[PDB]
Amino acid sequence: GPHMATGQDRVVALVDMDCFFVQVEQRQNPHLRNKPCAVVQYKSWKGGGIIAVSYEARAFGVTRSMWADDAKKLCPDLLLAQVRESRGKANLTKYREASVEVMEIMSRFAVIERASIDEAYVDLTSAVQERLQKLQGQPISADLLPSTYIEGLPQGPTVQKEGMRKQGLFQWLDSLQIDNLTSPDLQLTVGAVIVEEMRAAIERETGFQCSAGISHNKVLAKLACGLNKPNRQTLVSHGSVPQLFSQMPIRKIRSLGGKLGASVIEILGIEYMGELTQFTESQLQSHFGEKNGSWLYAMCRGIEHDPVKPRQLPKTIGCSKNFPGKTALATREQVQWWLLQLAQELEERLTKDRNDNDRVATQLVVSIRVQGDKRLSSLRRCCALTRYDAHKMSHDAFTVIKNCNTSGIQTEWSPPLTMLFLCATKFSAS
DNA sequence: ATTATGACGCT
DNA sequence: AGCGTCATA
Ligand SMILES: [Ca+2]
Ligand SMILES: [Mn+2]
Ligand SMILES: [Mn+2]
Repeated sequence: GPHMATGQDRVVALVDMDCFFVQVEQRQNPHLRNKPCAVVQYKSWKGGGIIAVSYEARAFGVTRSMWADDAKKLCPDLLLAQVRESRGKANLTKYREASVEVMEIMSRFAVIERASIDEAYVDLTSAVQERLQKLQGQPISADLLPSTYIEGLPQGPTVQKEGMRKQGLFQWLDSLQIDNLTSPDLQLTVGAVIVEEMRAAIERETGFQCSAGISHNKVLAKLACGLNKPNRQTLVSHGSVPQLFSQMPIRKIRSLGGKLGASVIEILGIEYMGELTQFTESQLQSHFGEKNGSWLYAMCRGIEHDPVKPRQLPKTIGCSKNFPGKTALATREQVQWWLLQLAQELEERLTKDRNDNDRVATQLVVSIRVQGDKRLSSLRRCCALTRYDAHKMSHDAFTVIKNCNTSGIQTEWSPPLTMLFLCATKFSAS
């Protein structure tokens, strides 16, 4: 009862850009705006691989991982933008730089955790406390929440989407106890006000639209964000969790989309997150381990303590290329030439990183895949990274992998290489 | 023949 | 350390 922790201590948001690489290309090229369009890498093989899709194109059934030739079968008027190619490979610099634009704006409001190229978590607990003091017990107007959905509302005793949104928001605001500076629901609401401001700032200063989730932890914030996309934000309260989770497939929760999630389903014979509540903590720990079990026991009740880490910059800088089917590398000079290409992009990114962010990478990680291996990586070896020089890094990379060549002939490489990967790690301040 | 990443857990 | 899992454009 009174000692039951409810995991309502924090206000956490997740902000995720809408169709991000597509918006970067649509900003650049006005002809692509408000059209079915997608972003593709490479072109020779089946028109290239789709990696981002506008909402207009999704309506035709176009998805990520689809070959553009196949996407065109669903959407004959689909417009395409190509990922840049440099040194023989896809180069994602434009999208990394656009990401920095957004992350720098978000950082003005609070400490952020960069979680991908297009999303960051925000711990708004302190910002909310500050804003609550400014508000002075004054009610929150619906006008301050013009793109916010309250999950689970409206309920109880109009037919268009925006109408429904306002109905739910009204019920929510009508219920709010604004006299209590410590009410979690009030704190979430003020959190949502700030995120409206954050999202307006991102759109004003970059042109990019985004969605967001506001809740008491990262998992719920992420889940909330996806509930009303694009260009909207969703508040998931603690109270909304039982109904929300009662029909929520387990795989939809972050970290449960893979083998662990499948094992939760199979071992326990359940389908929905809410069904987890009927197991003891020890029962869950017995099946899924101490850490996972405790996490599941709290998470199915809407509770999670994973902090928003203060980290705005990626921890590693990597360059990778696949060589599928017949393009697999079978000669030493092939292997060496491509290691050099990767190393040259890596040097360029590392040198920029050092100037921008006052740090230096100290370890070089080299990974390859061999033809036949089911695994994405076959072998991973590290060596020292002492100088930002591509010729040295590629020579060093070759040295640490050259023993994988089973071929009796030095000139030939066997089995052929279907992937190369260079990653700079272990940064130190500089 | 999705590809190019990037964080974190296990032993 | 090297490998595996899970994640996003
Ligand atoms: Ca996104
Ligand atoms: Mn994302
Ligand atoms: Mn996505």
